[PDB]
Amino acid sequence: VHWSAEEKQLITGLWGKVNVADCGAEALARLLIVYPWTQRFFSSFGNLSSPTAILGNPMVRAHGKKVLTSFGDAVKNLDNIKNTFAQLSELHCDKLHVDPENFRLLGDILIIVLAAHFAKEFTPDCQAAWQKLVRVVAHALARKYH
Amino acid sequence: VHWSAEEKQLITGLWGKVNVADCGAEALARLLIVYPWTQRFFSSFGNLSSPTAILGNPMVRAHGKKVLTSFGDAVKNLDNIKNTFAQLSELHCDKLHVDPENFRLLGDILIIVLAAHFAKEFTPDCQAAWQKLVRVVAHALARKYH
Amino acid sequence: VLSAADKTNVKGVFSKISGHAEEYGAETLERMFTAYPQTKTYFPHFDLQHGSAQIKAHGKKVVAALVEAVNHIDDIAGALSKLSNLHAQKLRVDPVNFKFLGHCFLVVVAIHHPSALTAEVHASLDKFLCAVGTVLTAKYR
Amino acid sequence: VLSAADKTNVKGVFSKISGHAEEYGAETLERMFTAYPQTKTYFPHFDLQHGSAQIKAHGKKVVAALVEAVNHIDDIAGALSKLSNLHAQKLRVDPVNFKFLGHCFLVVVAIHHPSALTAEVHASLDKFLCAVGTVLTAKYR
Ligand code: HEM
Ligand code: HEM
Ligand code: HEM
Ligand code: HEM
Repeated sequence: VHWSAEEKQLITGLWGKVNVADCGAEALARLLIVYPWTQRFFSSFGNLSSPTAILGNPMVRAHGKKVLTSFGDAVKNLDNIKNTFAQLSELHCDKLHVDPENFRLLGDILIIVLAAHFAKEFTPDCQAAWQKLVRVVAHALARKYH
Repeated sequence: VHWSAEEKQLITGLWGKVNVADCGAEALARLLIVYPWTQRFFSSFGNLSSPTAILGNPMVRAHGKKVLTSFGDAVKNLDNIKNTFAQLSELHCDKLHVDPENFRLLGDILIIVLAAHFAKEFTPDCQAAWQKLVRVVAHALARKYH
Repeated sequence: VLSAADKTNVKGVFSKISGHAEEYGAETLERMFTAYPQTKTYFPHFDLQHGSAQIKAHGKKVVAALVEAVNHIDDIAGALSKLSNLHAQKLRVDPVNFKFLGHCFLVVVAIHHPSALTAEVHASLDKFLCAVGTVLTAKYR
Repeated sequence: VLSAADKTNVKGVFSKISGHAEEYGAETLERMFTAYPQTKTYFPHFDLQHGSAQIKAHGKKVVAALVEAVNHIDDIAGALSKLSNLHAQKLRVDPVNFKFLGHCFLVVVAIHHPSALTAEVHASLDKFLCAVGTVLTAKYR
């Protein structure tokens, strides 16, 4: 729950170069493709019958942007994370009933998606900071049970 | 994090009939037997080469009592759980490096161990309350990361 | 992986519960719906009230499928290939739910047949339930 | 379960990394030791300093074992039966650690060969890593 000064610069510096739209769409598309059961939650997005259909689906692409924007709010409120995700926690837990393990899977997809987008710039120390950020956001969403 | 009055009576009433020693030893013995990798943490207990050796090992039996006693402290401090497990959290996380998933497995073993000890008295509403208690204790131990 | 020992232990316990497939199957689903409410989202068409005929009928089918898997324990993937498409392809059941159900199952046998659920049988039975869960999610795993 | 499609995708990507088994193997272990410190408890005898000869040598062995599994992808359990006893019986590696390692692996290929790690290959590669993890813990699962 405590951030070293080094971690903040590490996540912050990187966020500024993130293409929220492309990475957002790629991360969400990957969650629906490598972990198929997650598609059950997005029945309202229409066509999700093939990887291609999924990568081409505009709603998937659009929702992806919103999710990553949501991560940006965390990057700017590194210490106010609970409040920032309070209402999202209720949506996912009480209205959707998404099991917290899935938050962990999305966070990992996001890590590998950033690695492919930054390559060597995504150093081991950098990955470690982001892994932490992703676990905190996941924990802040898995609150309604706690 | 909020306990209904019905849940408290449900866990409390049951705790009073718990044979801390037998259930403690049985639960710990089962963790080492159905989830073998957990034995790595108890190398100092000596002989753990067979289910029989494990069920007969006195240290396993003795440690089992301590763990269940630890659950009793939670039953008496249903609202002060964080403090009660604060130092145990540091031991398990920082000194032992036990992955939190194992806390979840021990809690389940404990649930089935209580069912075999109370039979029908362990109603679905009763199981639900205990499942919650076990998840809270697990969460309070998986804090050092949070 | 299931050993000769596990196969024996599992068959041992299933002989004792074969008689009450409906009863144990219903109790298993009710405890699941009660301790893990999130699972109710897969049965919006069901009357989830305790004792409902739908739960008794389905609980029965569920244990039967389990029995079927015990009898073809050497190739559980083939014996349940149809259930695998249903759960993984059509229903898209989140894999974590199979552990919830399996746990509630162990609980009902612990309650009705404690002496039979020894530590070792528990281990064998846990391996078996995990095997079934792997096969029913097999499609996307 | 590995399909004809997955087998092809996995072989595809492994052709590209076969050349750098030591390099990728070392980076994989270092990222693992850095993002999941708890894993260091399994290597008390190792010099865990970045660049250490022990990590480079071991990282090499680890990728080789992976390659061996690709080539006998139809029976991964037989090709790795010796590693399975080591990890599950002797070492008692907690199963959760295999996912950490597998994840760090996907990360190093994403970094060095992004164009090759398409969504579908990612899925195939994820299935494969999960298969290997199942086999190396197989003894007690
Ligand atoms: C751990 C990171 C996660 C974050 C930060 C996140 C963020 C978001 C955000 C910002 C929204 C609201 C969009 C809006 O109000 O317009 C949302 C909606 C939603 N999320 Fe998540 N989410 C996460 C994980 C998940 C997972 C794992 C699933 C599915 C298994 C999921 C399923 C949904 C669904 C179904 C909606 C509603 C979509 C719709 O409007 O049709 N989310 N999420
Ligand atoms: C989630 C419930 C858990 C509770 C309430 C619990 C409780 C305890 C308690 C009370 C002690 C301290 C004993 C003393 O100071 O004399 C202890 C020690 C320890 N625990 Fe746990 N524990 C839990 C889970 C685990 C798990 C899952 C493992 C192993 C995977 C574990 C491994 C240990 C070890 C190795 C020790 C030290 C034993 C020794 O003194 O040699 N604990 N635990
Ligand atoms: C050991 C695991 C399980 C077994 C052996 C099992 C068995 C079955 C069987 C035999 C059917 C009925 C097929 C028919 O009526 O023709 C079925 C249907 C279904 N299963 Fe499972 N199942 C298992 C786990 C799960 C889990 C964990 C969930 C979700 C929490 C689930 C949700 C469903 C649903 C919603 C249906 C259809 C029910 C209906 O519409 O009548 N199953 N399952
Ligand atoms: C895809 C998974 C893995 C593969 C393919 C793999 C492969 C190997 C191989 C080939 C050996 C070396 C055998 C020899 O030198 O003769 C080995 C040893 C070992 N593995 Fe793994 N391993 C894997 C995962 C793990 C994980 C996740 C851990 C723990 C965090 C682990 C801990 C060890 C240790 C401590 C040794 C012995 C090292 C030594 O003393 O030199 N392994 N593994």
